[PDB]
Amino acid sequence: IRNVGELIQNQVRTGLARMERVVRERMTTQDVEAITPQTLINIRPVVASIKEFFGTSQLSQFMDQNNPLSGLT
Amino acid sequence: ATADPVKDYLKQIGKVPLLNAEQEVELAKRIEAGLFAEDKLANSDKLAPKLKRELEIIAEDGRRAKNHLLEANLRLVVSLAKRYTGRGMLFLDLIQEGNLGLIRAVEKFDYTKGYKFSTYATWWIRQAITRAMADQARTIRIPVHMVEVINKLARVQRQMLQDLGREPTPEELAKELDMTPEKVIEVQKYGREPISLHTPLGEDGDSEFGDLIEDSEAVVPADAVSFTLLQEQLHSVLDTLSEREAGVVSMRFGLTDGQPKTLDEIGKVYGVTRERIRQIESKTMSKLRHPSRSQVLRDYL
Amino acid sequence: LEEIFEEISPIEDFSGSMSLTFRDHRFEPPKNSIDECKDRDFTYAAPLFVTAEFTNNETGEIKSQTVFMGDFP
Amino acid sequence: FDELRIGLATADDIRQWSHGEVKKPETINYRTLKPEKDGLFCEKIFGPTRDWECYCGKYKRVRFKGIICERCGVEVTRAKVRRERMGHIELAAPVTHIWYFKGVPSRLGYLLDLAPKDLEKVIYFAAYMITFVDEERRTR
Amino acid sequence: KLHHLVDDKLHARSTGPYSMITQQPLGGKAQFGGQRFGEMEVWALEAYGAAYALQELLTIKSDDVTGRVKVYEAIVKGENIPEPGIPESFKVLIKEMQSLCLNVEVLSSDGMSIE
Amino acid sequence: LRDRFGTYFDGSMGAAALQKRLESFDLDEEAERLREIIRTGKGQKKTRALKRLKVVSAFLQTSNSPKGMVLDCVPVIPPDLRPMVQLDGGRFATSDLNDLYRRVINRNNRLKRLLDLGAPEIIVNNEKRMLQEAVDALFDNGRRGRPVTGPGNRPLKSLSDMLKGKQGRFRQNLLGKRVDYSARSVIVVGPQL
Ligand SMILES: [Zn+2]
Repeated sequence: IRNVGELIQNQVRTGLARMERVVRERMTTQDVEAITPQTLINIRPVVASIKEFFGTSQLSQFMDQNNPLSGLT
Repeated sequence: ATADPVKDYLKQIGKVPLLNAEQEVELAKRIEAGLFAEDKLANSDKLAPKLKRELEIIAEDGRRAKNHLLEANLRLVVSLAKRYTGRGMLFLDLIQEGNLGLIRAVEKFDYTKGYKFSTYATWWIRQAITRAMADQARTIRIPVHMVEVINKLARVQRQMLQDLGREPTPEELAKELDMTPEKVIEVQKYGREPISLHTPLGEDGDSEFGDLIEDSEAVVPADAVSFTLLQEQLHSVLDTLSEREAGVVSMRFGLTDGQPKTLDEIGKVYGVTRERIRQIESKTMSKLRHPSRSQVLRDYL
Repeated sequence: LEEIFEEISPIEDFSGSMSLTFRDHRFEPPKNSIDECKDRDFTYAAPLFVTAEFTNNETGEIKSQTVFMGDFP
Repeated sequence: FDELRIGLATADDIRQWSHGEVKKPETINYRTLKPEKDGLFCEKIFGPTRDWECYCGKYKRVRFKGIICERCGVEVTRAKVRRERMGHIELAAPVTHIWYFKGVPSRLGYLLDLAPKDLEKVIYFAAYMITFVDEERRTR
Repeated sequence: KLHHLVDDKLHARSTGPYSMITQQPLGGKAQFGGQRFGEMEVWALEAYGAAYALQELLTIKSDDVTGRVKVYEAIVKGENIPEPGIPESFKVLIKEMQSLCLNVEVLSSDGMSIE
Repeated sequence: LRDRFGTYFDGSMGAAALQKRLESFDLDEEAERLREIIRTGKGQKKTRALKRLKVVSAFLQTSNSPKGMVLDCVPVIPPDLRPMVQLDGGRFATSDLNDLYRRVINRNNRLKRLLDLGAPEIIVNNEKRMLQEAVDALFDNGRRGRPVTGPGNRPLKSLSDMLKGKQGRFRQNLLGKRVDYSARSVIVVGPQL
C-alpha cells in the first residue's frame, strides 16, 4: 500500500527532479560569482506538481461526508 | 523511416565533417568567390562562354560548401531547438524553424567578423525560433509584441513570487511592469490557452466535455412559436384598422419588409406628403393605443 | 521530506566546481485558519523553507542562504 | 435517397467542393474575437458568424440578402451555411492517404508489387525509386 | 434513509437545450436533458414493427433542426404533425466522410436526387 | 548513379514518386499477367496473385482512377463542426481538429517558403516528411508510432477517430440519439392500477 505519505513523496520527488534539471541547465548557462542559492532554484515545478497532484489523480478523491462512517470508509 | 521521426532525422544528420578555423574561413573565401562569380554572370554584358561556365562551376562549388556548412550546423540548431522545447510547439517543428533561421544566418555571415560562425549564428537561430513560437504556438494567435509583453510580465511575476514568497498584489505588479493595472488584467486574460472539448469529463469515463455545454444559435421552439403567434396576432390587429392606416403603419415599422421606411419615405409610393403621412402615423399610433387593441398585445410584450 | 531532499546530492557541473547542499528543512505555522480556508476557498497550506549552501572549490567559499519552495498542502 | 455512392475523391472533385482556399493558421483575433481573413473560420470562405451580417458591417440587414459585399467578400446569408460550406488546403508537395496504405492488404491491395517495408521507407523519405528507365535507349 | 431520494432522480423534458457539434439534445438533469433512446431501444421498436414511431423518435423529436420548431408550432396550433425531414447527424457524417477524400454522393435512381 | 549517368533512369523520392508511378501505371497488363500466373501457379504465390487480381480488377472495372491514393488537396471540415465556441470566464473551448489543421497549414506554408528560396535537398526532404506526418495525423492520429499527443495529457482526436469505436459518430449519434418529450424517475408498485 502506498500510503498518502509515499504518494505525495513520489510527487514532490518528481518535482524536485524537474527542479534539479532546471538548476543544472541554469548552471550550464550562468557565469561564476553571480550565482546565489536564492536565484538559481526555480520553485515552479515543485508547486506545480504538488498542485497538479490533487488534480487528475485517481487517488485524491473528493471526500464523501454522507455520514461519519462514510468518512471513515 | 521509423516511429519518433526525430531519431531518423538525427541519423539523417549522420557523420559530417566539423569545420576548424582555417576550414570554414577557406570555405567562406570560395563562397564569396562563387558569389562574385554569379554576380558577374548576372550582368547583361556579354562574357565568353568558357568563362561563364567557370563562373557557374565556382558558384556551384560555393553552393556545395554552403550545404556543408548547414549540415555542420544542424547539430547546433537542434541543440537550440532543445533550448526552447516543451512550449506548445513540436520539437521537430522548432528544429525546422531554427533551421530557417540558420539559412538566414549563413546568408548573412562572412569571415569579415573576427569570430566563429557558432557565436554569430545562435542569435539568428534564437530569433527564428522565438518568432515561430510567438506566431504559431498558441491556438488564438497573439501579436509578437503582446507576446513579449505577456512573457515579460509572467517572468517578472515569477521573480516577484520567488523574492516575496507570496502571490504579489496586482497593483505592485502593475507598478513593477510600469503600466497601469487595467493593462495588467488585459494581458493576464489574453495570456490563456483553450481547453479541449474532447477530454474526459471525469464524472464518467464515457462522458466528454464537448457534450455538456449548450449552444446559443439554437432556435428555442417556444420562442419561435411565440414569435410566430405574435406576428399573426399583430397582423390581425392591423387588419382591424383601416386599410390605409394599417398599411402606412406597417411600412413605418416594416412588418412587410425588414427595413421600415421613414415617414417621407412612405410618402412616395402612397402619394402622400411627409407631414400628411406623419399625421396619419400619429393617428395610427393613437388608435392602436386605445384599450381595445391593447389587451392582446400587452402579454406578448 | 528530509529523505527526498538528501537524495538530491549537491549538483556538480561538468567541472564539478560548485555544489548546492539542501541540509535542513523547516516549517512555519500556516497563515490561514482551517475554517478560514474552507470559507474563503484557500488551499490549507504552510510555508516550507530549506537552507541552501553554495560551495565552490574555485572560490573556496561557502555561502548559506534560506530559500522557500512554495506553499505545502 | 436511392443509393449512397462512395468512392475515391479526386483532386478536381475536392477543388469543386471548396468555396475558397485556406492560406493561414489564423483562427480569431485575440482582441476582436472575430474570425481572421483567409484562415480557419474565415467568413469569406465558410460563412458569416452572425445571420446575414458581414464582417465589415456593410449590408448587415436581412433585407438585402443574397449579395456579396466587395469589402470583406462575405456573402450575406444564414449562419447555418457555415455548418455546410467547406474549403480546401493546397499542398506544395503531394502526400499519400494514410488510410489506403499502412493496413491490411485488402485496402492497400499490393497495387504496386512492393512490400510494406518498401513503401514505409520510400513515402517517408528514406529510400529512392526508379520511376522510369529508358531501357530500350540504354540497350541500343 | 439512503441518499437515493426521488427528488434527485426525478427529471423531465418537453424541450430545452441542445448540443452544438450535433444538434441532438444534451444529457444530464441540470441542463434539461432528454433520456437516451439507445441502440437496444430501437432494436425493440423494430421488433414490434412500429416504424413510424421510430421515425419520429429519431428525426422529429431530435436531430432535425427544421423539424423541431415545426412540430412545436403544429402541436400548439393543433395542426397535424408535418412530414419529417433528413436528420442533421447524417449530414454531419456526410461532410466528415467528405473530408477524408471519399466523395459520398447521395444519388437517386433517375440521376441526381433531391434533398 | 545520377552523376555517372543521367537522362536514362528517371528517379524520385517520396509520395511524388508514387504519384508518378500511378500516373504511368498500366493495370490492364498487370491483370493479364496475373491471370496467366493464376492459370499456371502454385503455393502462396497463388494467394498473393489472388489478392492482387482482386484489387486491380476492382480498380479496372471502376471508372475512378487509382491516383486518388495520393491526395493533392486536403479538404477541411466546416468550422461549425469543429467549434471554437466562446466559453464563460474568458476561457476557450476548442476541438483537436483545429490543432491538426493548424499544424498541416504551418508545415505546408513553411515548405512553400523553403521551395521559394534556394534550399538544399536534406532540409526540403525532411520538411516534406513532416508534412506527410502531419497529414497522416489529421486523417488517423496514432496509426504509426506514438500519436500526436498535443497537450501531452492524451492523444489528440482525429478525423477517423470520430468515425469509429463506441464513441464514434456511427454508434452514438446515428443509431442511438437523445430525444425530447421524455423523462425518468424511480418506480414504485401500485396494485390498484
Ligand atoms: Zn462586409
